[PDB]
Amino acid sequence: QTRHVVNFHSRSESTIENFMGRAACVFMDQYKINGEETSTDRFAVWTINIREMAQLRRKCEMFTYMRFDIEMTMVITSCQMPVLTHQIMYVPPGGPIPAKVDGYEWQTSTNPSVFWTEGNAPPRISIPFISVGNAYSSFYDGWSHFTQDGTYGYTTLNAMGKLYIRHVNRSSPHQITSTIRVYFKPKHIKAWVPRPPRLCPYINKRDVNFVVTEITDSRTSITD
Amino acid sequence: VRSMTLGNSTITTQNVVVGYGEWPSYLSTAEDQPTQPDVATCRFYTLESVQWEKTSPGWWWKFPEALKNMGLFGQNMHYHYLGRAGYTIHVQCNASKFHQGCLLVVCVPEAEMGCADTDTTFPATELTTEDTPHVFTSDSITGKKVQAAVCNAGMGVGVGNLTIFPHQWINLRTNNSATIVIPYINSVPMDNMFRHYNFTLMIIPFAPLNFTDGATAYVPITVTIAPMYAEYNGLRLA
Amino acid sequence: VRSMTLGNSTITTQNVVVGYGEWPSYLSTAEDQPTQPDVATCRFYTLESVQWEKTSPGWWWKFPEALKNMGLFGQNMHYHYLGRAGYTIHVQCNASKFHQGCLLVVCVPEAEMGCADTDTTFPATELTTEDTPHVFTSDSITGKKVQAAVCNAGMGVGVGNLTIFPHQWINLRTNNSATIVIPYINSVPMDNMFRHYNFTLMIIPFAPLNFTDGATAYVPITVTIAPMYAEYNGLRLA
Amino acid sequence: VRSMTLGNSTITTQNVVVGYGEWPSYLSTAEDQPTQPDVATCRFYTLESVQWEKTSPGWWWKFPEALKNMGLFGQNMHYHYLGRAGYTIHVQCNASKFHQGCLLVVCVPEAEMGCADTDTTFPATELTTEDTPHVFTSDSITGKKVQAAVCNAGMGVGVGNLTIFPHQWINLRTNNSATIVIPYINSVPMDNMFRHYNFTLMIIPFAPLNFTDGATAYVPITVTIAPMYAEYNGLRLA
Amino acid sequence: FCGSAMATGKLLISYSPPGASVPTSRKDAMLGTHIVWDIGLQSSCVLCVPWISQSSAGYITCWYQTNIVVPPGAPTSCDVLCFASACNDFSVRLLRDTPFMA
Repeated sequence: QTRHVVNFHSRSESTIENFMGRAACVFMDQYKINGEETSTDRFAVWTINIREMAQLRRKCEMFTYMRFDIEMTMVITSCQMPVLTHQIMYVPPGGPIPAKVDGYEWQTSTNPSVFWTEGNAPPRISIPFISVGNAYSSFYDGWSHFTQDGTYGYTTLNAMGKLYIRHVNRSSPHQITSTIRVYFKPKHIKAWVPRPPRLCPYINKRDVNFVVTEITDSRTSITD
Repeated sequence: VRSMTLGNSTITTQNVVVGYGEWPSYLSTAEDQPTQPDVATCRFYTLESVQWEKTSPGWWWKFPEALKNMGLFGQNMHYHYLGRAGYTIHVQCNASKFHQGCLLVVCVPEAEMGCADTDTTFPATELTTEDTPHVFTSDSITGKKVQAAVCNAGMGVGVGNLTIFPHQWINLRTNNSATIVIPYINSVPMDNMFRHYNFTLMIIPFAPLNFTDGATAYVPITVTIAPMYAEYNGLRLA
Repeated sequence: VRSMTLGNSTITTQNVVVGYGEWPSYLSTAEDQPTQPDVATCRFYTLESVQWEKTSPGWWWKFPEALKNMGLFGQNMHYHYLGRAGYTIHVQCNASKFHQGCLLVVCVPEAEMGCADTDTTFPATELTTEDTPHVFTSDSITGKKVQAAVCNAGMGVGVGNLTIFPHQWINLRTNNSATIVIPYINSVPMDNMFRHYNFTLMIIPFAPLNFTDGATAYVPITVTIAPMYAEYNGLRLA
Repeated sequence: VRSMTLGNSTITTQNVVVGYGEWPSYLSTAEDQPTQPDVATCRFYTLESVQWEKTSPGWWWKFPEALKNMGLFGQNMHYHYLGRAGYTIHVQCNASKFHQGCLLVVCVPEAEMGCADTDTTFPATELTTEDTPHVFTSDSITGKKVQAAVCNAGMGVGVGNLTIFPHQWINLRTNNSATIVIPYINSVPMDNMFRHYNFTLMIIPFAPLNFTDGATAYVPITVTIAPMYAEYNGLRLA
Repeated sequence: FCGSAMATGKLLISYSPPGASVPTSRKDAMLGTHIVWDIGLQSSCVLCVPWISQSSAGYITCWYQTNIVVPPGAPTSCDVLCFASACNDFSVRLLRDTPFMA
C-alpha cells in the first residue's frame, strides 16, 4: 500500500447508530427433533445479553448507559422427510421458561413466538426497550442483594429476556439436527457517558475480571 | 483566595470542571414523593488527609457510601432507602514550591472493578473502607480482592486514557486545587445508597512525587465532598 | 514571433492545444493545507535537443519525474511528498525548408507500458532515464525492458489511433512548433511525484524524415516544459 | 509571556533595544535591482546553547556569516554576492532564582579585533567558527590569533565603556531575556556577506556567576537570530 | 511539563513532514519546523500536526536546547507528560472490526 491523499470530510459513519447498529451472529446452537423425550438437547436457550462475543461486547463497553431496540433475525438450517416448521419463542424478563420440549410454557399467550416453516425468508422478531430503568447499563458498580451480599456487578435492570427455539414437528422417521444462528442488531440506539476502551482480554462472560496487561507494545529505546 | 462556606463548614480555596456540562438538580407525582433535606447535608465533609510519597501508586474512594458515617448525610442513608446527590469534590494538595508531581483527579461513574485472581469474587469489604481509601498497587496482586494494579486501574482499561471522564490535572508546578461537580449519573431517577456505588473518585499520580533530602517526605492530599441537591423518598402518608 | 518569458527563462515561439479543454488551476481546509511555490518552478525547463534522423522510430518522456533534476522543481520533489502541476510543453523542430516529415506530439495520461517478454517485470530504470528519452523500436524486442515497438507504442493499442489524447501534429511542410497544456489528470487531488507518472509525452514520427545528400542528416527536436500552478503539501504546523 | 512565531519557528519570550533608534528597512533603479526573499530567511535561527560557569570570561559571534550554515539564509549567502539584513537577536538565560550574575549583551558594529602578538596577522579562522562562539580570555595570550583578553575585548578599548553600542543588561536578579534590533549599519548600501562582518554580538559577564553546592554548575545562554528585511542582488536580466 | 516550579530550561520540539527524514542533530532539527518551548515561562506547549491519514508518516522529536536549570532545593530530574486528540475536526469513513480483540 501507499500513502494517498485521503481528501474528504465526513463523520456520518462515526455516529452511534452507524457504529453499533450492525447485525452480528451471537448464538449458534444445535437442537434435535426426536428421541430422549426428557432431554435438554431438543431446544435452545440463549439468555439475551450484550456480553455474548468479545467483538461486540467491546463496542458496548465504549459507553456506560445505552438504550436501544433489538431486531434479531434467525438463520435456521437442518441436516439428517416432511417440510419442517420451527418456533422461536421470546420470553420477556418476567416470563415462564420451558423445562422440556413438550412443556406447557410453549403455549403461553404472553410469550410471543414466530412459527417459521423451512424454505421461506428468515424469521425476524423485534423487541422494544424492555428495561425497567431508563437505559441499559453496561457496567454496574453495585451489589444485587442489599448489605453487600453476593453477586457483584449484576443488576436486574439490564435484563433483556430469553429466546427458546424448537421444532414444532412432534416426531420424525429419522434424526434431523437443526442449527440456528441468531443475528443480533441494536436499533434506534442512544448512548450516554463515554468510557475508555477495553485494554485487557476478557476472561468470563458475566464479570469484568482481567489479567494485568501491558499498556502498549514495547519498543527498544525512547528515541528509535 | 475565596473562602467558601456551606452550613457550619468553611474551607479556603484558591476553575470548576462541571461533570458532563450539567449542574446537579432536583428530580422535577403523588404516588411517589421525594423529600428534600437541604438543611445540613450540603456542608463540606473533609475526609482524612492522604500522604503522597514518592512510591504512592494511587487511591480510590467509592461514593455515595464513602460518606456513610459522615454526619446527617451518613445518617439519612439509613432511614431512606432511595436518594441522589451531586457531590462537589475539592482536592487540594498544599505542597511546597520545590516539590514536583502531577495527579489525575477523575470520578469514573460506574467503576465496576475486577477481582485479583479471576474465577471468583471478592468479599465486598475490598471495594470500600468507608472513609479511608483503598490504594492501588504498582504491580499485579493475587487473592480474593480487587485487582488494584495501575495501568489497569480497576476496570481493565488503560489508565492513561482514563481522561474521558470528568477529570482535573493537579500539576504542582502550576496549581494545587481541583474541583469536580458530578450531577448524579444513573439510569434510574433514584437508587439505594448502600447497594450501588454511583461513581469512584480515584486520584492517580502520573508523574511521581520528587524532592531533595531537605523537604518533607510526603505531600498530604485533602479531599472535601459537598453533597448538593440531595433528595430522598417520602416517609409520610399521602 | 512571440518571445515568451517566465521567471529567468525566455524562449522564442512562432496554436495551443489545451488538454481536455481545461486550463490547469489550483485545488481551491486546515486539516491539510497546500503550499503554492509560484516563485521559480514556472520557468521554462528546456530538455536536451533530440536528433531526428530517417530511421528514428520515436521517443517518450515520463513526467512529472522527467524534471526530477531540473532546478527548484526537481528539488521540491524531494522535500514535499505530494504535488500537482500543469506542464505547458513546447516542441519545436527548427528543420529547413527542404526537409519533410511529420510528428505526433501526444501526452497520453496514465501510460502503463508492457514488458518486452511477458511473464515478468522490468527493473524500473527502463521506463525513465530522467532527462534523456527512451526511444521506441521499429520491431519487437526481448529482455526485461519495455516493449518499445511502434504500432503498439507502449500500451498494446494501435499507434495510429493514439490521437484520442491531447495531441498536435508537426508537419514540417506547414508548421514546426507544438504546445500542449495538460491540467493535471489524476483520480486523487495530490499524489507523490516519484511513484506515479502522471502522463507520458511521446513524440512519434508517422511520415519519416527525408532529404537529399546536401542537407543535414538530422532534425533536432527541442522540448520545453513549464510546470504551471504547481502546489505541494504544507510543512508548517497548524 | 508572548509566543512569537516567524515562518516555521516559534520561540517563547518573556523590552526591545532598537539599535540606534531605527528599525531595519528595505533599500527603497533598473541598472541594479534587488531581490527580496521574504519567504523563509526571517525565521528564528536558534544557535547552540552556551554554558556559563563561574570562570567564563565571555563570548563573541561575528555576523552576518555566523549564519553561513543556517538554512536558506546560509544558502542565499552562496548564490548572491551582495546583501543586507536586520537580525533581531534574542538572548535568554533561563537561570534559576538562586543563581546570581550579570551580562552585557552588546552588538558592536565594525569590531576590528587585534592580533595576540602584534607585528603579524591571524589565519582568518580565529575570528569566527561559524555557529560556535570564540570565548574571551581572562588574561593576555600569545600566538597568531585574536587578543581575546577581556578589559580590552577585541578592539583595544575599555570593556566597561562598551555600553555606547546597542546593548542590554541581563541581571539574573531582575530579568533573563534580551532583544536587540540592528538596522544594518554600513557605509555602502549592500556588501558581500563573506568578506565583511557587519557587527559582532559579544556577551560579556561583568558580575560573575555564583551559586552554592546544590545548584547546577552552569547557566545555559540561548541565542536566537531572526534576519529581518534581508534583500540581495538580482540574478535575472533586465 | 510535570517538573518543579523552580526548574527552568528549554526544549526544542521538531516536526518532520511525512516524506522527510528524521533530524540526526539538534541543528538539523532547528533548520526545519520547531518550537523552542521555554519551560520556565509556560508549562504546556500545544501542537497541531496536519496530514494524518491512512487508507511513512511524520515525526515529533524533542531536543535539549538547554539543560534543566534548578536551584539547590528543587530536584534535578523531571518528567514530561504528553497528550493527543483531534485538533479541529476529524474525518473517518469505513468501519471494520478491531485487530486487538482475538
